[PDB]
Amino acid sequence: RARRAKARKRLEVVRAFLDSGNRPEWMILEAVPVLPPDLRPMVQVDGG
Amino acid sequence: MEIKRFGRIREVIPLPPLTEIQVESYRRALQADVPPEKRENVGIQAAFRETFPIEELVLDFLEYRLGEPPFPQDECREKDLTYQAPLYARLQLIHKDTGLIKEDEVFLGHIPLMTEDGSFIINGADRVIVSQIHRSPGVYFTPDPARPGRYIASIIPLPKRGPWIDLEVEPNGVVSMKVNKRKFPLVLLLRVLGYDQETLARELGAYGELVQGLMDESVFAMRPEEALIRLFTLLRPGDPPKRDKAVAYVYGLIADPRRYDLGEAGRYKAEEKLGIRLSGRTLARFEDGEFKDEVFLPTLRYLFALTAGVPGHEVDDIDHLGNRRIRTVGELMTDQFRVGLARLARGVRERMLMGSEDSLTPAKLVNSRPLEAAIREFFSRSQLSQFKDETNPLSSLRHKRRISALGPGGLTRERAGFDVRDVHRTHYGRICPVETPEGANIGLITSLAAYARVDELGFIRTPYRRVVGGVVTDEVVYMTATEEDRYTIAQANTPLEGNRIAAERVVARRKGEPVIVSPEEVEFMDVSPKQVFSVNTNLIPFLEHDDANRALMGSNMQTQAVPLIRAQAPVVMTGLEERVVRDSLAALYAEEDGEVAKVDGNRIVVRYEDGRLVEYPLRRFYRSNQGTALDQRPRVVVGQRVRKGDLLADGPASENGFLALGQNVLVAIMPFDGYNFEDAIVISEELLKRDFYTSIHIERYEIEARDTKLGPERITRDIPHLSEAALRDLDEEGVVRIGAEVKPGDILVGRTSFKGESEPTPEERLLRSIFGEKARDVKDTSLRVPPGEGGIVVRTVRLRRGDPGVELKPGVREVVRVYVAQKRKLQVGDKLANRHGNKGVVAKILPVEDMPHLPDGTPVDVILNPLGVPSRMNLGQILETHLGLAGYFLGQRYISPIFDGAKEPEIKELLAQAFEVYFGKRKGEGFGVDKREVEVLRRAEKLGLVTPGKTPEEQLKELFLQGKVVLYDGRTGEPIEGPIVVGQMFIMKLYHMVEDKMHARSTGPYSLITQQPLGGKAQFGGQRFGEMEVWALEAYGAAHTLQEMLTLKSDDIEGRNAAYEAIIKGEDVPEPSVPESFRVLVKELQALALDVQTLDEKDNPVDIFEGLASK
RNA sequence: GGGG
DNA sequence: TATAATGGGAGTCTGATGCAGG
DNA sequence: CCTGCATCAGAGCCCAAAA
Ligand SMILES: Nc1nc2c(ncn2[C@@H]2O[C@H](COP(=O)(O)OP(=O)(O)OP(=O)(O)O)[C@@H](O)[C@H]2O)c(=O)[nH]1
Repeated sequence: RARRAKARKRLEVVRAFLDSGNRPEWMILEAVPVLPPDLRPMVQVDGG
Repeated sequence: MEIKRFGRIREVIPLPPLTEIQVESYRRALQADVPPEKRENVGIQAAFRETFPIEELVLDFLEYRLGEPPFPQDECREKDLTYQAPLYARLQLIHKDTGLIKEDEVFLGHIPLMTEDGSFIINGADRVIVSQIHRSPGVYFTPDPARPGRYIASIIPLPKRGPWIDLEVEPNGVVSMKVNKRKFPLVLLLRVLGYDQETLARELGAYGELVQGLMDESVFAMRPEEALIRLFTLLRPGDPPKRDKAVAYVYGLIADPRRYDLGEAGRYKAEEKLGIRLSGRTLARFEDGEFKDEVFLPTLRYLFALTAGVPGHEVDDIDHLGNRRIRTVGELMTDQFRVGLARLARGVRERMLMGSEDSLTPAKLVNSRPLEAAIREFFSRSQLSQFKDETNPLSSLRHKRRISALGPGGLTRERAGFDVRDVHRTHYGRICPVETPEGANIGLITSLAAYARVDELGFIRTPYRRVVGGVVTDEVVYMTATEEDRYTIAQANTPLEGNRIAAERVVARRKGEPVIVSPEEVEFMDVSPKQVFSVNTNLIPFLEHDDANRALMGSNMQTQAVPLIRAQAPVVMTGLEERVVRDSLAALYAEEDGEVAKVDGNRIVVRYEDGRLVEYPLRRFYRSNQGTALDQRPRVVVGQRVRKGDLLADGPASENGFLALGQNVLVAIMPFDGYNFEDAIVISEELLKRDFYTSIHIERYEIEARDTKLGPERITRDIPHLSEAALRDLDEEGVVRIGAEVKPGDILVGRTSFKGESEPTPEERLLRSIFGEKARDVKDTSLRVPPGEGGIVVRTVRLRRGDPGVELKPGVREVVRVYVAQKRKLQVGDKLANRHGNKGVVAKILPVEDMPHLPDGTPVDVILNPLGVPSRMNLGQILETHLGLAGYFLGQRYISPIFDGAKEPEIKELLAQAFEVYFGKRKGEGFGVDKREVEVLRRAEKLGLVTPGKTPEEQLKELFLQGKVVLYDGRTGEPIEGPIVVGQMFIMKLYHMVEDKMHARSTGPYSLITQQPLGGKAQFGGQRFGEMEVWALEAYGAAHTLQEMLTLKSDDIEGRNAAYEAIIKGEDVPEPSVPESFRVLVKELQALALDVQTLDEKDNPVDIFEGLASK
């Protein structure tokens, strides 16, 4: 029973990537994205 | 009028000074009025003595002194300054290498001072430090929930002064010790103390299987030094077990009277519980090179003896108020002081290494920045340092006596469960069972009982009278909870003849459990019923008749009473309302005997026996934190002879020295045409006419003119493109004139700011060219009036840079403050309440001709629906009305003390005497019984109210003794078909007033990232339409209404701009577009390296950014 | 801490 | 830019699930 | 195989919210 159980959990991740078209190495970042500035603002408040 | 007092209880002692919990705590910490050599080691003194001497070189502490405040209290409040004293410390530098000694007095910054009434001034605002309840340090033994026959001993020190310890006994049979959540066998630690198998066997052994289970041979196979190294490898993996390093870690954790502090209460509780005596506040010592045990073996000894069932060993209840102590102002501040001192020491030790080991004095060696920040951090930002509640004098008095279980070193909201919130039996006489917040905080925040005082160790004590034989002495003993449980305590109302207990059977308590006992068995007796309840609860007359859930609301709401210009004391008092005004410090009294020389609106000058002509200035119309007017009025006349302690001026919400939270009105209890529905209240227009329930309120407006990179903001009367109609009430400089009526939109202070690179768009350029007016360099930034606010300008303060005494925060040229006042008449939507918890909003104001009235023509003031009484079970208001009826006609006020009060028969005697004036006047004035009074009497005998077969006077008096009268409807003239309860009730106007709460928005300010409307009235915010509101719209299936809420009325930018344009053009609003907060969501998932793609039915990508984000 |  | 200096300081309670262990 | 056992992610709404 345990052998079949673990091969399933593993097989679900494998099948996930297979159907989707995602490469597993994409879970590793080379370029890190930077969110646009107006969404992390630097603003002058009332007091300057 | 006459004041008739009921009750047989003679209170042997008065209430203690009510703010003493604040004043005495801080005075003890600072000891400023004590000469340095005579200071005891406590508070500030103890902190210095603990941190010094500082080793390498040695810096040693001599003494400290506190200066006088640079500015007085009034001045500090004005200038947004902290009221504080300069602190200096004398230090002597010693060189451990040389012999050199340089001594100097270094400046450590300022410390805030407490005022006379127990509050603080921090940056101009008055503040209160709330006491914190917590678990007392000591040694406790609780049952282990898992194994029903085993126990855990926990050694808990003062907060942040050491680790929590658990001594669980594991299934394998060996006694385990838990430190920083890590476990090991306790035997190992015992060997480090120098213990041998013999000591543990001979001391304990008596418990056959338990003492042998602690014994482990491998641990004994090593002298005390090897066992210390072995344990260290368990606690700090990867750190090399150097012998000096291991000693340092274990010493600092266990034996160091600097890193480990049991309480002073911890020492007493430990010494008393384990029957040992502690040499200090640490669990062990470093003596003659090795470690010597103090606590650990006695704690292990008590645990084994308890598991075996040895007499004299019990588990401890951790919510008992003997094992729970209060941390007062001095202690809280001193903890933060101790942290700040230790940080400064880091700077000292690090500076004793760098820059030359010689040319350093104490003045250069000390940087006070860490100390100043810690104290400033505590007062300006701790969650026990609160904005003072000074709505009325009782508000602040109650605030100072509150006890919080929350804050830094106590429960969290998410971290708190039932045992702590319960009312413990030991709360009797110490913590009020009534006054607590309703809602999430129930039981965590409480109020000090009236007769309770906190002792030197921090346990709350309550007074009891000694009873010897059957005779009650006058000697009063203040007891802790632990000591109270030893004796048998009789109730305060037990009958007395003289000083003798007069009952054969008395009502008493043994350990909180109620018991009937003979006078031979009586050891102590309650001082008073007053000692069981808080100050607010003690202000509720006939409290013995009110359900507790409602009594709570009565207490809490007196805090919210707004000071009224006509304020009066209640006609039925409890006798405490005199003391509260006096301890609050709101009013004003004469220092010595004397004669009043002068009486003014602004001042009172008194000539005493001493000959000195003391002048008392009066505080007139000062604005409290909540904007109610604190103002003092003169009560004496020129030449009046005064004795010591006689009243000179009345404070706010006080009348001739009695607390006045409201007005006394004539009330009828009866439904009125659905204007009474579900607690709403109907009031007579006569109340506004005579200015009852009118209160003065002041709101503060402020504006700064500052330097910018584009040029100076200037406060000027010259404002671009505004007519002279708009500027009329402004003085020469651009400030509104004192004594002007300002309404919403009006300019208070004119100001111009230099225009940004938005330097007018070409669209504006051509328009400006047409009119031949140059586009001005500056734009109109004037301070105006918010929607719904306004009043009369009563004061202006202007503060510039380059004026004596003032320097603003960097960049700020000038600050202008305008104080605007308003007189508030009672109106529909303002909220009223009495002291028993009946509370409601004014729904109708009838003209006097519609109000129900007495036969003699007098209209009633308030109509309360009777449907509020029966489910609420607050009957004190009913008895309050009846005694109030008698007092209306006899011209008297009463003192009916709690639980020793006016009882029903005594009130009946008083009610009969009133009827003579209500009726006998009429019989003599030449009027007989009315036709309509007979019709009601007919209906009354069918009800069993009056006895059939008596004259109308006999029957009307029968109704009047039941507190009911005949009432005529002013609309019809016909009687109410039944007799109605009518009398005088004390009702307060609370702080929740519609003028403050009404708000609406068409469009307005938006948030930076989300582009959704802001929150709150002050920002002109939109209402939050939340998750549950969306569900409401969804269940109705109103999709287009819902979609509007999600797009055009919030963050859909193209849509909301377009929708507004449509309404002003008369077109219908357009179908909405993509909401901007979804685009934010998409981009935030991209920042997480996730590709979010909107697709059409053909599975092709759809671009919701309309080309803007793609190259 | 405060309102429902 | 040049005596020599060589390993740190510090803080509740619930239910569900995926894990090394008699 | 099964069971202790930890690590994690949950813990009502709206308004004042006095910085
Ligand atoms: N969810 C929630 N509701 C609250 C809160 N505070 C007050 N309420 C409201 O307070 C109301 C309590 O109303 P009650 O006067 O006790 O209603 P009742 O059952 O008729 O009780 P009686 O009037 O004494 O007969 C509820 O309807 C709640 O919606 C709160 O913090 N959370």
